[PDB]
Amino acid sequence: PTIAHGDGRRPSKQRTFIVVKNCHKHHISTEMELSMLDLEILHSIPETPVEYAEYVGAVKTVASALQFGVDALERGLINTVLSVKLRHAPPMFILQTLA
Amino acid sequence: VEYAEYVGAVKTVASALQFGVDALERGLINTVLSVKLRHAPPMFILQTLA
Amino acid sequence: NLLLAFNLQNALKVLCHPRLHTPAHTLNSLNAAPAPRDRRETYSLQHRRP
Amino acid sequence: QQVNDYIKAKVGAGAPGLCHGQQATCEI
Amino acid sequence: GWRPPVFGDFLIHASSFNNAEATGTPLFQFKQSDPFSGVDAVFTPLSLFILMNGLTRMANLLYDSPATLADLVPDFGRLVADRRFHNFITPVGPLVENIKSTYLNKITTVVHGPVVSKAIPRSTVKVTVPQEAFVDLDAWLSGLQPCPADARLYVALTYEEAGPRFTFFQSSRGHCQIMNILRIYYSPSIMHRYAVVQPLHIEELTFGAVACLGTFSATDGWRRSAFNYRGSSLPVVEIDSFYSNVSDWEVIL
Amino acid sequence: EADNQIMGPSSYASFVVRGENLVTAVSYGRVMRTFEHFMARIVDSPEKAG
Amino acid sequence: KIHPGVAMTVVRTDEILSENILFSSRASTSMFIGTPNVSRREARVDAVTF
Amino acid sequence: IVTPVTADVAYFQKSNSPRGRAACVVSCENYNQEVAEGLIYDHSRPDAAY
Repeated sequence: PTIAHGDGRRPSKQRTFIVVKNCHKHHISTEMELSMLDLEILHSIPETPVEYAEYVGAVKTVASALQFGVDALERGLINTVLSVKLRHAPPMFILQTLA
Repeated sequence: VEYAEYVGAVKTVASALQFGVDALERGLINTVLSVKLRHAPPMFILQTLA
Repeated sequence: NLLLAFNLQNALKVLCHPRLHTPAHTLNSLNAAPAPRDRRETYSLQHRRP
Repeated sequence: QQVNDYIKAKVGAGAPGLCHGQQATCEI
Repeated sequence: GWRPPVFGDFLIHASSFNNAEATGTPLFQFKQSDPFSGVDAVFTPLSLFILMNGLTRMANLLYDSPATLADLVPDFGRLVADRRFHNFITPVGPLVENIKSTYLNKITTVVHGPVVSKAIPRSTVKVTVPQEAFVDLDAWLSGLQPCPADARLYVALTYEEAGPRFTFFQSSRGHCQIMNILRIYYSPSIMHRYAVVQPLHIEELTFGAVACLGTFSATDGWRRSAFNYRGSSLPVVEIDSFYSNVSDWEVIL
Repeated sequence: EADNQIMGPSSYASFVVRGENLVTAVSYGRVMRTFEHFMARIVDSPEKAG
Repeated sequence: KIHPGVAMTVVRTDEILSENILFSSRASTSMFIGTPNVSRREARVDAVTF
Repeated sequence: IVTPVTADVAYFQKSNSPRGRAACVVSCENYNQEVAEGLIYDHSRPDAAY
């Protein structure tokens, strides 16, 4: 909007600003390792209790790998959000007069 | 599609009329504040006149 | 908070280098400009044998 | 060659250890 | 992840090969004339330093007497005259298995493929060469040069005035310029060879021969292990993830 | 100030691709966020002043 | 310790570790969360990597 | 310990070993005595204080 003033100056026409804001895409990678002997006994079902104990160790190792995977994804979430917040933050000594 | 152009047209002219009326209200407040400031002597002159 | 001394001798590791002494790049940056100073200077410049 | 060797030897001459911290390069 | 490496089996007589040698040194094979089913006559580089003449103290502590080796290569003094000795040193690859026997001895190496053992589900190994008689030709001549994917180990065998000597070179740039950079490297030793060139005839002019052993996983480097023999104190460079692809002997001069 | 607590949402706001977005995705390679809002604004109540 | 003909000015650079404070306002940024994906990269004789 | 008569006064004003040189070895990397003698006794290289 504008103001009309009694002064001799020309009035200025109606004005609009059209502004474009663009995305940013961020990429996150995590890595997991799995042993071959660990993947071996998972398919078969144990019959002697020794195989049963080795199986319940195996599934806990794999569950730990998945747990680290999803936790590392959460850390990546929080870290990328904090980084994007930091990158567009001007310091006080510049911004104080500009605001 | 001509009806969509019609409703866009009447939205345009409505906003282009609201612009003028709101700028007239701003003209009101600007002139009254200017009239107040035209008859406002500063403090150090007025204090020893009080 | 240890007091230290800056001295000429410690300062010589830059002061004893050929990039101080040779003028060729100064001369090149000086004459490769479009307009130099008004060229009127003429006196001693080279000795003239009798 | 002799004069350049002399000037290089007298003034110009990793660090084993440092107590204060990362050294600052001084330019003159 | 690749196909399992093509192993090679070898029967050496035990007097020309020490049991004490570390798992992973590269071995070199020599061809005998009339019988070769019996004794393979394989060499190790430390043995090659003795057959060609503190590495010397270890090379004499491991190998004592040499005339068995002189019997295995009788014509070595005739081959160094003609430059034909490089035509017999074939590369075979690093060591994996050493089945112990009194007279014979069972050497199993890796001809080609990623280096590994065979008993368990393929436990890996590493390949070791001593740091002396070893020259990195990447720190020798040193915008920013690009970082390639893969690094090559070459071998050269060079007939200097004090006999032939072998060298191993580690670079990563390319095969078409490692030859030129190796001529630039062996320039001054070439300058010391042409004292007594002129009486001797055409066959002597060859200065050495270059093969390409293999491509190890670059962008990592190496380490510096040692020998744990009794008196040793012998530093040795070791490299992992090695893929053997022995090449032909390409001539340098 | 002994507050140390806030009431917040327990889940993300879901935005999924519906079929009306999907025909535009396949046919033209464009989707608009909540297409239904734009269609309800344009074709249903034409004026609906802002 | 005799003074040469020319004085000199010395320039240095310093690093300082600073613990900062970051302020942010509400509804400053919108974030869009996708779906994670799984791939297999290195199968080794010992162990496989994802 | 006997000492030059032109040893600097400010050297004694701060915490220093009486040797005339610092003796900290934790600055150098672990398990190398040669670098340690380079800190302690080597006068090719300056001390770690001045």
